[PDB]
Amino acid sequence: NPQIAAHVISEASSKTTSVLQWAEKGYYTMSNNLVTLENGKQLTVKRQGLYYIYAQVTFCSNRQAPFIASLCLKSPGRFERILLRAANTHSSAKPCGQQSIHLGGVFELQPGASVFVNVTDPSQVSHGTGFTSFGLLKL
Amino acid sequence: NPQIAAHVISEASSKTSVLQWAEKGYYTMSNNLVTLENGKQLTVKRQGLYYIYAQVTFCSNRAPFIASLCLKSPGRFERILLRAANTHSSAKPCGQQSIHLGGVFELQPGASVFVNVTDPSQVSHGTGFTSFGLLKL
Amino acid sequence: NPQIAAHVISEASSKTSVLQWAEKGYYTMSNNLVTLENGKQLTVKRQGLYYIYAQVTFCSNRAPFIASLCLKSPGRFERILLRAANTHSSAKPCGQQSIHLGGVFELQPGASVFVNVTDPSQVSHGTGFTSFGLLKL
Amino acid sequence: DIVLTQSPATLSVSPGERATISCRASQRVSSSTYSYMHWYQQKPGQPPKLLIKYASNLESGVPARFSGSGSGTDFTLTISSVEPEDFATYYCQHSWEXPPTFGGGTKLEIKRTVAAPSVFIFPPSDEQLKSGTASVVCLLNNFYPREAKVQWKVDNALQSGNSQESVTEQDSKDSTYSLSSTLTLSKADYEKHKVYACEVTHQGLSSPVTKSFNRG
Amino acid sequence: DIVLTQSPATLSVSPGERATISCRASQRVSSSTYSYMHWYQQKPGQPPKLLIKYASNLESGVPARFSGSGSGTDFTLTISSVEPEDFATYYCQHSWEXPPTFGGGTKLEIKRTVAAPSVFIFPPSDEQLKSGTASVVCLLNNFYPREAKVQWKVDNALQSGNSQESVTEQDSKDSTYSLSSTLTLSKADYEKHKVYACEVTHQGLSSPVTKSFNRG
Amino acid sequence: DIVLTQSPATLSVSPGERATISCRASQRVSSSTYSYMHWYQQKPGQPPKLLIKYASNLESGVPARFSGSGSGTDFTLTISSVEPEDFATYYCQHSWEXPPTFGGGTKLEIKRTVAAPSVFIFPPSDEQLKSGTASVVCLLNNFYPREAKVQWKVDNALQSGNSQESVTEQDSKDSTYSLSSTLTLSKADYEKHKVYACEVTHQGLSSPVTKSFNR
Amino acid sequence: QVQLVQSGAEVVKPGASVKLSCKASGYIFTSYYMYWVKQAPGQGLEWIGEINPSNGDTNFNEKFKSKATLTVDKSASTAYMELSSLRSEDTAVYYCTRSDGRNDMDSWGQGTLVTVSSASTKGPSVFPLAPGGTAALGCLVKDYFPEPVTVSWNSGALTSGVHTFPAVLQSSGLYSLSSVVTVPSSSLGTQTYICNVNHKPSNTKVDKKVEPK
Amino acid sequence: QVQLVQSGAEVVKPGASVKLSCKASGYIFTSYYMYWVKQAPGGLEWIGEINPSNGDTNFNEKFKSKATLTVDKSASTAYMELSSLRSEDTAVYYCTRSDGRNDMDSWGQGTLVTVSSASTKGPSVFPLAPGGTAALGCLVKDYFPEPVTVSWNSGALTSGVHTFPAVLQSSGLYSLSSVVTVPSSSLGTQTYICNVNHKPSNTKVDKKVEP
Amino acid sequence: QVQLVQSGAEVVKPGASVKLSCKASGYIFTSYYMYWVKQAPGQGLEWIGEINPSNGDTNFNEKFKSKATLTVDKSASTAYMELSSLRSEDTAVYYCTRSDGRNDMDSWGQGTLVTVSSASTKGPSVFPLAPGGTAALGCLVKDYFPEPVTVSWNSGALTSGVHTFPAVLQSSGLYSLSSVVTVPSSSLGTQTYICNVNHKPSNTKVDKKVEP
Ligand SMILES: *[C@@H]1O[C@H](CO)[C@@H](O)[C@H](O)[C@H]1NC(C)=O
Ligand SMILES: *[C@@H]1O[C@H](CO)[C@@H](O)[C@H](O)[C@H]1NC(C)=O
Ligand SMILES: *[C@@H]1O[C@H](CO)[C@@H](O)[C@H](O)[C@H]1NC(C)=O
Repeated sequence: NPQIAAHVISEASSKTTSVLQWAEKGYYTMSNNLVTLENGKQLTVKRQGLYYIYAQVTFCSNRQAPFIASLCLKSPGRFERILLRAANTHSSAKPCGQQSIHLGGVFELQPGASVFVNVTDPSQVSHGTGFTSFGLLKL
Repeated sequence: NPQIAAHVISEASSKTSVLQWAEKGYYTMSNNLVTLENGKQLTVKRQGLYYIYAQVTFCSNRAPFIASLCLKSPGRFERILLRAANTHSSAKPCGQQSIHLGGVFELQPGASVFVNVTDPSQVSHGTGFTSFGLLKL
Repeated sequence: NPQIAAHVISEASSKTSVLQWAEKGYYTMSNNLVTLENGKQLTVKRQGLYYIYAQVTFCSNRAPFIASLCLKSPGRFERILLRAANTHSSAKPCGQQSIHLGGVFELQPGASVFVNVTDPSQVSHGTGFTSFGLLKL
Repeated sequence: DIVLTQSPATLSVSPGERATISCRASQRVSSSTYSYMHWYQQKPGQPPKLLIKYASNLESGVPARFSGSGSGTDFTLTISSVEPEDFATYYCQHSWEXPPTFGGGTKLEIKRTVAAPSVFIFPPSDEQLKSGTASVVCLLNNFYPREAKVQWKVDNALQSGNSQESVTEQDSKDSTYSLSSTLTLSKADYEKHKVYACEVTHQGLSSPVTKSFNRG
Repeated sequence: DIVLTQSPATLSVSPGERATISCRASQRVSSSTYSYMHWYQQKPGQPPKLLIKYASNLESGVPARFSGSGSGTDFTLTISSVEPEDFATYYCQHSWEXPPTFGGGTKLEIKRTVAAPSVFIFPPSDEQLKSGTASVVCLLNNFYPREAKVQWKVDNALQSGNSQESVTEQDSKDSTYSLSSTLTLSKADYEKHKVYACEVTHQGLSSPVTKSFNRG
Repeated sequence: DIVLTQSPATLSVSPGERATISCRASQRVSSSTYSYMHWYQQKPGQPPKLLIKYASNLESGVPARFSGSGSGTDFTLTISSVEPEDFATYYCQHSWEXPPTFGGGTKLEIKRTVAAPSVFIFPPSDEQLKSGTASVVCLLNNFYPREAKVQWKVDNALQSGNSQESVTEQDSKDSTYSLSSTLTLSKADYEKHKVYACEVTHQGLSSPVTKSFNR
Repeated sequence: QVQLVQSGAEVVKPGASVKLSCKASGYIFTSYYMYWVKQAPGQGLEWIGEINPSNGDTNFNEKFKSKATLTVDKSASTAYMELSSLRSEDTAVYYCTRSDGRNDMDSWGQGTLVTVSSASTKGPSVFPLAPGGTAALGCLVKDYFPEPVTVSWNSGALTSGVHTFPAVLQSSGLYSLSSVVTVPSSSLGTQTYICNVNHKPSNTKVDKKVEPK
Repeated sequence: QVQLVQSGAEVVKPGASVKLSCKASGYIFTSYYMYWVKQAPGGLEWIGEINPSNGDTNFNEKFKSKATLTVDKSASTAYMELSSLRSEDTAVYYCTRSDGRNDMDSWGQGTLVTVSSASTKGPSVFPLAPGGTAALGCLVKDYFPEPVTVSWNSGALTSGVHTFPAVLQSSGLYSLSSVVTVPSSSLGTQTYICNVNHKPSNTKVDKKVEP
Repeated sequence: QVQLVQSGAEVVKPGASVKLSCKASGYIFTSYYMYWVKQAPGQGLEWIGEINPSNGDTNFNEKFKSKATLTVDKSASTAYMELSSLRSEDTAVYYCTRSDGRNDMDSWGQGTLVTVSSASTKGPSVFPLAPGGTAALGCLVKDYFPEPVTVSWNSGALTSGVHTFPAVLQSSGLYSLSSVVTVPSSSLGTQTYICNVNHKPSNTKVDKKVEP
């Protein structure tokens, strides 16, 4: 059996949406077509089983409602659901202050399930090298 | 050999620095070779290498909030494996911040891991905010 | 095939932005297929997929504090794989904050990973606060 | 969200009878150690009261005649021997995930023998006609069980939906129900017709009873 | 950093001819869905203008004669039929990683037939000699292609390091270039020699042409 | 916490003799590259001084006659040839985990031949006794080695809890010890008894010596 | 004894807001999550959200996230829920309830009724429902707002055989109810029957004699 | 539509700083990253980027000590400050909007920054004195900064004129020639004068060029 | 050279606090962790805790977490240790010591003695210890506070065979020691023996003739 893993890099978007966008570029991972990055916004797995799923988000803001990042799951035939969430209060630094969140855990996925990351303010996400990323590996 | 993994969901308690957990919602408990015991610890039957993690969101106002992943092995005193420590927010009524801890450790048969915090009443228990798990490599 | 994993403990130093580590306390070093070299980097013998992580707790008083997981591969210039930031606390004498980084990467034989920070003198070294590790998938 | 469906909608029992009600969840709400299902009693005008927690644990102070059982998708509450204070509505609720949700309830009702309604019809008062409206009232008195059908007929034309019904709670002395149905017409519509009839169907009656008057 | 190497450095074409230019990256810039390579046009005095994004997508408003293709390390831009406004320099640019980098450019030049230069030499004015420096100017006029070698000789000694060249852009009417080479000496060094020669080598000339004068 | 046990408790050597002392840890304190065990010297009244770091590295400025070895649970410090300045107490210390802990120490003492004590007994002075206190002092003078049993008898009855001992450091000229045992009592306690005896047992003596007085 | 005491009933217009209180006693207020739960007319129970009184952290049902603001005053051991942008569909009894472990709901407030309606206060018209061996008669108590109305018969001297029905909300936005009594037919020319109808909100008191024909 | 308007040219001494501006209109300024790009008289180089929404920046390692990037959101303007200027900073500098931090889809007109020890100075003008065709010209020497303009017979004569790009001499001063080819026949019948203008020093020389 | 200089001795009552200082020179104060270490009378060494002078971050031995507060003043190159709720068991020498990499302890302060005691400053009572071929004699120097006492014999003319014992802390909370000398028995009628006792803390100087 092949190893199944993905690591994708953050991508900015002028688009109007809380869903973060990603790209297969730089020092990324995509071991085979058994995980795919779909529509720049979700990692989709072909095979059922246990996966370790993670995301890290750096954002730069000034401010208060927290900045919240959510790892979400869409399974075939099911409504979307939140798997993990992390918060950080906004910095007072000018012009903005950077803060980071890391999320990760083990979850059972169904064939064709997709995971994605949502945030309170996508325009505040830091996209400099290494700051923001999303991945998974099959156990 | 079976896959051995657990992922448990935070649970509030009126009781202790030790956080409580529950097998509910979108949890993982692959088999009886790992168990959630007394709502407070993950206990593994098999020796070996495990990736062990915890995620804690707390909501406080104003000394830091500290979360510790701890180990109790048979015949040994408990010990700290990992800790993360964040200053309190001044947001009102409280400000949310999150801690993530994780690393690879060798466990003995019957060892248990648990998570302690400086103030368990400040922990955020909304969906997905606080969780604890492990996987055997 | 043997399991391949390492977990090392932060070490203070007089010296550089590169953090130092040690194999002491409750560490992991499964075999010589991963080694801690010069107290500063984890070097792997075998190509393949690894999950690599670091967590850094720092204590500062108020430019952010930035931690970077870096890769030096044979015949290549060093590069950044992951970075995390946190603004400086305003607590006195200092306020603790933690950052956690981790992800899955392809490594080449003899590649080394290390962690750099904007001010290593502000890193917290108390038990469990700061650590670095990896595991081969 | 999770859906909880309770059965039966109404359970009729006497004091000294065993009562068992059930609660079916749209997904499993049990894991290794616990079931995240709880049960409550509620009377009209009062808050719910917790009876059983985590499927089978009697809440502190709750009498020993209450018990619960079940796992996965299916749970039951049993009252080993009903007492008069137990007639109430009972609710299950899970705590598996956000939001907690409740079932639609089971009414524990006082069982008695079938009784046919006494049926009465009331024309609108002259006071009320003067003011431009006619309320015609049909009264079904002291019947059991609760299920009854009232149809209004105006010169043999079946009416809808220009009527409203109201039902009392079980009477404290004879355990029966009473029901009013009120047909509302304008003065102009009312004066266009002669025969006003209320037709009542109920298992107590050998056939439907129709009570009526002629305007005049 | 990624290095982009474009070929050729200069491509000579006419209107109505197809032009294809290439761009080779020092590493792959393509993955499963996208190639992170873009193309630009720039004319002197103006900013670059985006033509093609992600290897093959025509930017909004860019004419249909532009197309792009390639993957991995190798990309091409094609103009299906050149038009007079297309003569310009073209750049490729990746967005694989930080920093984005550009190729060195390909100049799309107007093809015409070989034309020999007319060569002219100018002694320094007495007026400039009066100020203490001597500039001697060799002019190569209206030639094609651009490649031309100008060698200065002073009493038959080849000069080195003491001249500068400047070249015009292709003439709007005849598509030719002109070139100046200026030899600079002090009054003293200049007045110590007799014969000053400009030797010109160009493929238009059947052998090198030398223009010269004697100081006086 | 890690417990470090040093052996021996006291090591007796001459200048010009090799000394080796050992330190056993309750768990291993070595890994792939380093051993987290360090050694110090301390003299009375002065801070400890670092000698050897990470089991075997001579600290800068420390003389070459010092060396250390070992791994896992067991470490040794060796002085190749002792010099007079080396007489002191030595400690091992680990840095494996928090808290660092130290061994209980090894005293390097100056070896010399056995010498029996001269034993003397002093009644309480009259000056003291009329102020309501009676110290009786027994002196063991210039003996070696340091181990000595001093027993007090009042009318043939063994005393207990009412004496303290003090010992000198090795004498600079002859390397012996001396010891005082001081038995304290009230004026009244003292006047209720006649024979006060100090019995001394030491390997230098062929049998125990008793020095006593009356009244 | 653990006890939760809620604030009194509200009658408000659409677009209004209300702020409900829930005073806790008999336990450490900060040690338990407080839930708020809605129960509509003839209705089932719906969880609105929760507050941690220790820090003010909240979580909501998606259905109510726009409608409800939850706060506490630790010093007063009181939890508050503000409901905003009220519409008739928000008419319900609202409960606070203590949660043990955010699982079961082990102590409940008595409930606060919130009625939202564009109708204005209005006293009822009282119309007679005029009369085999048993006769029925009654009073039709029509077109009032808000609830409640009370009805007695012969100033409380007549209780046997009385049924006073739950009010029905008419599509006018006004309420109506009937009260009836059965009596021996043979009593219709000795006994007088008078319904005593009271609507406190409008200061309306009616004593209506109900007569044959 | 989408437009980026940059500030005017700078001519400064070594060790100075300049602060360049880039005014944006015709789109939501906060929704797109702004890049800055250098093009030296001799190749395109990316300097860095700013997120206008929050002022977050990332830099090319080559420019990190040199460039400071800010925005004023209220004014839809991005700024770049260049410090410790040296002659090697002489370049055209562009702002350009980026779509998704990938391609650069609209560009400012560019701002020329020239850094030099040299001081303003008008040119000396010297004749380049004259087959059937003859060449003559004007050598426009030792001026700073650029530009000069040359015309011939106050713009009566354009045909056959070639005015070459200036070269920077090792002195720090510019030089160029302007030449024209005419019939040898005409060298008696018509007079030839070059009109040199150098606005920075307000110098204007009219030079008759003859045998 | 690298130097740590600690503050003077403190003598204090149960319940008081003291704040000890440690001034660092000859190296970059902020580049090295400072440790504090306790050594109780007769005892070995116990690590109290650590501070990072660059930011004031601290970590403690659990045994001293409620006893010790560690601070620094960077501009003064000084580290400070505050001890509170002092009890007699806190009597010890307290050292600051620089740590290389939080491993070894490479440079040490001279130590600060902290004595915690009910007792008040007090000069000694001095009593004679009076009379084979060799006789022993001495002075019992009793019930003084704090340490130390100095003892010479015949104004330092008599040094041979002198033994001055280390003090014993008595159950009273005061110190006692004897100073003893051996001399020829035949000298006892002719030589005079005078102990010269000096207690610098109380300015007490007693000379006592010891006679048979
Ligand atoms: C994530 O954000 C999108 C809006 O861009 C929304 O449709 C979706 O519900 C969110 N998903 C979750 C689980 O919050
Ligand atoms: C965690 O907290 C519990 C008490 O709440 C305590 O007994 C235990 O020592 C703690 N464990 C560790 C390793 O800190
Ligand atoms: C990490 O820091 C060292 C110097 O301390 C530096 O040479 C190196 O470039 C840094 N590496 C990265 C990838 O930032």
